[PDB]
Amino acid sequence: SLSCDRNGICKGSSGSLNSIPSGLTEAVKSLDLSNNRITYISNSDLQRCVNLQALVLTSNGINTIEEDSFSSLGSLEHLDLSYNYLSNLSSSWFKPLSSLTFLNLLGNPYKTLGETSLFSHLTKLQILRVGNMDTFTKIQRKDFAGLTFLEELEIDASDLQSYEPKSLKSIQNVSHLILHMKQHILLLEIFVDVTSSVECLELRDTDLDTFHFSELSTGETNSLIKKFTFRNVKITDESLFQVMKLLNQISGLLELEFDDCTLNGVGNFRASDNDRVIDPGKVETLTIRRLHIPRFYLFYDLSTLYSLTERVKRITVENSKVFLVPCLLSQHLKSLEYLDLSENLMVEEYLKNSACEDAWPSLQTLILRQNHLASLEKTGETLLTLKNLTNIDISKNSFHSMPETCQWPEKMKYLNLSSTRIHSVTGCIPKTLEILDVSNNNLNLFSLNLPQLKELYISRNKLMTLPDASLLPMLLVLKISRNQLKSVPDGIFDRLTSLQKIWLHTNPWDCSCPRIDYLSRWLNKNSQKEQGSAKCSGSGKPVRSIICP
Amino acid sequence: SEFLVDRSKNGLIHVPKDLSQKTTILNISQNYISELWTSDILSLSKLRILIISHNRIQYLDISVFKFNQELEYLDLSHNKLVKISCHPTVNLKHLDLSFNAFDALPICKEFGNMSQLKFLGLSTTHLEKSSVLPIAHLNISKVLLVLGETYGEKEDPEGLQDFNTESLHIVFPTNKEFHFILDVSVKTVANLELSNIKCVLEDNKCSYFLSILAKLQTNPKLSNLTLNNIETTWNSFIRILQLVWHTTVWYFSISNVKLQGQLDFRDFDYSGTSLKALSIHQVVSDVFGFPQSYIYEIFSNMNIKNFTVSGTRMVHMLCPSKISPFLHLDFSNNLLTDTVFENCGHLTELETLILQMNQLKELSKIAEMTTQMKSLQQLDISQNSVSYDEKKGDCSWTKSLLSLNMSSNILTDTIFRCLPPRIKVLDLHSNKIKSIPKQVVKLEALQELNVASNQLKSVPDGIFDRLTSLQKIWLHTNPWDCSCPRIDYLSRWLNKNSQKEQGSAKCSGSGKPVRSIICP
Amino acid sequence: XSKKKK
Ligand SMILES: *C[C@@H](COC(=O)CCCCCCCCCCCCCCC)OC(=O)CCCCCCCCCCCCCCC
Ligand SMILES: *[C@@H]1O[C@H](CO)[C@@H](O[C@@H]2O[C@H](CO)[C@@H](O[C@@H]3O[C@H](CO)[C@@H](O)[C@H](O)[C@@H]3O)[C@H](O)[C@H]2NC(C)=O)[C@H](O)[C@H]1NC(C)=O
Ligand SMILES: *[C@@H]1O[C@H](CO)[C@@H](O[C@@H]2O[C@H](CO)[C@@H](O[C@H]3O[C@H](CO)[C@@H](O)[C@H](O)[C@@H]3O)[C@H](O)[C@H]2NC(C)=O)[C@H](O)[C@H]1NC(C)=O
Ligand SMILES: *[C@@H]1O[C@H](CO)[C@@H](O[C@H]2O[C@H](CO)[C@@H](O[C@H]3O[C@H](CO)[C@@H](O)[C@H](O)[C@@H]3O)[C@H](O)[C@H]2NC(C)=O)[C@H](O)[C@H]1NC(C)=O
Ligand SMILES: *C(=O)CCCCCCCCCCCCCCC
Ligand SMILES: *[C@@H]1O[C@H](CO)[C@@H](O)[C@H](O)[C@H]1NC(C)=O
Ligand SMILES: *[C@@H]1O[C@H](CO)[C@@H](O)[C@H](O)[C@H]1NC(C)=O
Ligand SMILES: *[C@@H]1O[C@H](CO)[C@@H](O)[C@H](O)[C@H]1NC(C)=O
Ligand SMILES: *[C@H]1O[C@H](CO)[C@@H](O)[C@H](O)[C@H]1NC(C)=O
Repeated sequence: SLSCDRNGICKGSSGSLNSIPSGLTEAVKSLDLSNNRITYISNSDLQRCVNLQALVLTSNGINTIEEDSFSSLGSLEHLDLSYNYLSNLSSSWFKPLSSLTFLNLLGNPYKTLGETSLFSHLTKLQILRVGNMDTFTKIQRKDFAGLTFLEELEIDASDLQSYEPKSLKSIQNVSHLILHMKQHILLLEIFVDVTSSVECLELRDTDLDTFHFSELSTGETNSLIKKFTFRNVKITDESLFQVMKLLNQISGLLELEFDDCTLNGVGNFRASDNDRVIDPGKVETLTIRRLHIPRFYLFYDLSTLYSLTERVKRITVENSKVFLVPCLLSQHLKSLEYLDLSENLMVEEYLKNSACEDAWPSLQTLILRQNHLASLEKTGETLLTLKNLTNIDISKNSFHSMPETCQWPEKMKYLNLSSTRIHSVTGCIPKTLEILDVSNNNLNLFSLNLPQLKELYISRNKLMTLPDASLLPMLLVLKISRNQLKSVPDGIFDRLTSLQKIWLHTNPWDCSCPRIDYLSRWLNKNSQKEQGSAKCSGSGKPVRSIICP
Repeated sequence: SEFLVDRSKNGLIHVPKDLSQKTTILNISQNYISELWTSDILSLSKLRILIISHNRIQYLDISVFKFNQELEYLDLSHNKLVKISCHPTVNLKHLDLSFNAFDALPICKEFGNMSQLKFLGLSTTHLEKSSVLPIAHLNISKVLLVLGETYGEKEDPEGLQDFNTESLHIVFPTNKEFHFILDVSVKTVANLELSNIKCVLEDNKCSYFLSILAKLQTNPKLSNLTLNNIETTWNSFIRILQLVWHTTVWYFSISNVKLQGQLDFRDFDYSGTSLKALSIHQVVSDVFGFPQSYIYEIFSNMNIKNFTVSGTRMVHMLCPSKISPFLHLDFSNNLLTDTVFENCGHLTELETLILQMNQLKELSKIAEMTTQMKSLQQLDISQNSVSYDEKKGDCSWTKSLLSLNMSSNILTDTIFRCLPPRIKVLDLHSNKIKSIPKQVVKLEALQELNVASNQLKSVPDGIFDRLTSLQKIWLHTNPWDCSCPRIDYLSRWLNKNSQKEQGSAKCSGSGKPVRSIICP
Repeated sequence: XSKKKK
């Protein structure tokens, strides 16, 4: 039923294995029992496999597993028992394991880990995914005892009803802690015991409306948390402030993230309470992706947050219906260096107001990829107020053309005009450019004087002729693949004296002898430089290897 | 025997000479001509239409056309005419003297003999009611009157009263606050159009303009009203709307609007209207601090059948507060998202809805918006960024939908798992469809299917056999794999059902029409 | 861009 590879890596092909084969070949190191009709697992069906370390039992329907069956594997590492029906675990299986690294028991009917200190002799694991979004409702100290160090710890406690104190204060260090929890009842008490032990905390599926913060007696012990992520969380204007008070308990916090959350409010937040006012702390990066706001069209100007804007250096607010970043707010974000407003509702008139005089004074990178911009000239003129702007990504915006001349920030170095629907390129493109991307357009030719351009991406266009190399002396990278290029001037690549990479594949290279002698010969010694492999229009035979009489 | 000579945009400084005597239409528009001599055109005995607009003629002797007895259309608009010498002319049907430099109305007593005059274009910086008397007996179809930039001093309110037209278009001065008292309510006008209107002073906001609009209530003949190039405050804009609402107009059009200020006037009275259709195009607004809902509420509760709003930055639209009479809505080219009209049960009479060129993304949500639109028959969500997540399950489309346009989006073949039952017209061109699943056969009513410009390489054998209602299909601009043991069915079907195929599906690489491939 | 009313 298997199709093992030449290294002992057996694949569970025909998914219908009623159980584990009779005494498998011991020279096996890996297996594949993903999605197979299984229900029983004993020691007399995988006995002669002490050299097996890769066990994957993903979704089989395993009801019962006879004990003493993991000793027959001895040194097992990647141990997977994902989405099965093992509703009653036992420290017996976590006894034979000597060299374990990945233990996943997510998706099983069990609702507890037993009051018999589970996970013990497997004192070598770094990743442990325990829990199920169905019935797991208890976590006692009698869990996570035989492990003090691990990289990633994921606990699917969706319906967590009770958390025994200090059931997590045991583990000393956890680089990434992922927690699934619908209600916020036991959130503060799970926090107090992990705050000094975790580096990157992640909360999922929690309804934080009505979440209230109360000064927890966790002590003046500094938090180890530097990154706090909230995923698919529900928050209101008031609770968001409460969350802020909690974040101020992590003075070392540097990065805040919100993925696919819902804000049931209009942004009428309070920046202070009656006791402690929210402190910006050391948070330097804020990442918000797909934030659902029912009344987005009614959102406030955020002036209630001006006191938390002076220090942040990187901001991402993606696909969240942003139609305006108020001028006053943009003027307060005095340290902002990187701003990504991709997939929003930005148009020229409002980008002008967002980027008013003195707005985002330190900004060097602005990303407006999938918005609603239509005029290159006006988009460029609008950014002139950002004196230190050097990187602009306005790809996936429907500019259809560009005038002969345009105004752009003085120090423009990177301009992304990919999937922009342009038919030609003109002097509008700034001369100071170092990296230009005009891929995925309708370009027929390219003849721009860009003296210091190091990278040109112009793939997926309709270029008959190669881009003028005599105007791109410093050209290091050149992606010209997928372009309808048939011939090419002789000695043209002698111009690019520093060329390092080049894409030429997917072009109708006419390999007739009285023409390709140069190109077909250039691709020889210049092998490391070529990316992929150009072919002949009349034969799949590569052009790099064909010389003429 | 229509002979045409077009020498427009040729940079001509003189009327081109030596032209065919067959010439019936001469177009020398957009040049640098400054004079028109009898000798320039006396040989063109068959000249019926002469276009010399956008030139620099300062004086024109009308006797210069005495040898062009066939002339019926003369366009001298956009020149520098300050004087016209009157002499009996031909019986023109169209005379355009608009956009010139005349001080007084250029009406010759001779024009009174132009019994077939349908269109009359004029210009003035000064207008006297009497100067129109010469053409008062003429039943003119349309009159266009451009008021010079210095129009205003010593103004006569009754200036327009003697005009006898069905349609009238007044072009007021540009770059000047509206302080005119000229009464635009003319006895015979059914279709009125007014252009350049500016009143950006909140204090005494458009009192002058609103006053002339008020006088339109007394004109029962007024059926259509068009306003162009408006620059005003949000309050005044809403007042203009309110005032027109109580007139006898059936068709109201507004285009090119610049708005500023804060909207305070929210109390709109929709009673006593005769409006059948309202369209608003190209609106730009300054940033503001009042809730956007103030704007949306006003428009969402309008008691009219036809409503169009295009070329604005509107990011949302609310559901009407009560069962709405909206029948056809065109909201193309704005910034609307998936939640437009969400949680609605009041668009039960809506038959047509256009949402082309907005910011739509999730098809499931769009289908739900549709659930309570029990009368919806046509829906256009083309030119957006719509994709469908099959993990969302079955869509909730109303069963009344008959025509669905989803072209120019990013849909895949999963789209066939989310389609209205009785669908007749389905346009899916320019998407990311890589195959046509078996689910398509369930579309028993499908008459027109357009899957051009996608990524189809082949279709399952017999795929179209159960589409008995099919009459038109687009399959072109797809990378069809014409290797024989695979393209057999399609090539045969495309050959026998030749009348149904729109355009011509062709083979990838080969370039030959699929219809012409023969397999063994 | 609603302005806080107070
Ligand atoms: C009226 C507009 C205005 O929306 C915007 O201005 C665009 C948002 C860009 C600015 C985000 C605010 C940056 C805050 C920095 C905080 C630094 C860290 C402080 C310590 C933790 O509304 C719209 O156009 C429609 C809605 C667009 C999305 C609006 C969501 C923005 C919500 C900001 C919440 C920040 C919470 C930070 C503390 C946890
Ligand atoms: C669905 O909506 C789209 C609009 O997004 C309609 O497509 C548009 O249809 C018009 C008329 O067929 C196309 O015009 C054509 O333009 C070309 C080039 O300018 C010209 O050569 C043709 O003679 C014709 O005038 C237009 O290109 C096309 N637009 C897009 C974006 O594809 C479509 O017709 C609607 N479908 C239905 C069923 O109504
Ligand atoms: C209210 O909005 C309606 C748009 O949905 C609009 O109906 C449309 O009217 C046009 C006529 O301009 C019809 O198109 C016609 O085009 C030519 C005419 O020469 C012919 O092929 C046919 O006569 C064809 O009907 C559209 O078919 C029609 N759309 C629908 C679905 O009714 C109304 O006219 C608008 N009413 C007002 C008062 O503005
Ligand atoms: C005499 O010659 C004129 C100039 O060549 C003609 O003009 C017209 O040209 C086209 C076709 O009618 C149109 O151009 C405009 O189209 C839209 C609408 O304005 C815009 O994209 C843009 O404003 C274009 O300029 C106009 O109808 C008109 N444009 C110009 C150049 O004035 C004119 O039609 C012709 N007359 C005859 C009857 O032959
Ligand atoms: C907060 O929303 C402050 C204002 C943000 C700029 C305005 C964006 C919406 C513009 C609406 C324009 C409506 C035009 C008329 C539609 C009928
Ligand atoms: C621009 O960025 C550089 C980063 O090297 C920084 O040193 C400089 O201060 C910035 N310019 C200003 C003051 O905007
Ligand atoms: C330009 O943007 C596109 C997405 O629109 C991205 O895939 C590409 O990597 C960018 N180009 C460069 C050189 O970063
Ligand atoms: C104008 O129309 C009226 C009404 O049909 C008619 O009585 C009158 O004679 C017409 N005048 C002319 C000659 O245009
Ligand atoms: C635990 O060890 C890690 C090793 O990377 C270290 O970064 C962290 O500060 C330690 N936490 C404490 C204080 O126990």
